[PDB]
Amino acid sequence: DVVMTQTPLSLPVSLGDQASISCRSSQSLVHSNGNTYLNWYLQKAGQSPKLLIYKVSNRFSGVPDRFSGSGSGTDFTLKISRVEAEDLGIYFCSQTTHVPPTFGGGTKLEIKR
Repeated sequence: DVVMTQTPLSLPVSLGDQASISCRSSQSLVHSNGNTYLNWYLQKAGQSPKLLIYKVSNRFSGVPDRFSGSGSGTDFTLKISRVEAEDLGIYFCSQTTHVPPTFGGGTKLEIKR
């Protein structure tokens, strides 16, 4: 199946810095029609699932411009302008190109000390 290199594992940043979660793939997640299939995820302690981007960069209806997704067909990253206190938590990503869909991710965004 298609592999996905998830990185980094941890992201000790400061409240105000920038972010860049990486989510690579073995092959291009581009379909014959030219459509891409990859989404991002974010979770806290025990709240409902959160979605920032569902299509490479396409943000969800409610996601501030602070969050941006981009990269090549074999590279996807979650960049954040200013990592605030709400951005903290756990991040993940997934693809909807192959079946079963391959899931991955786990970047721990915790503030340094």
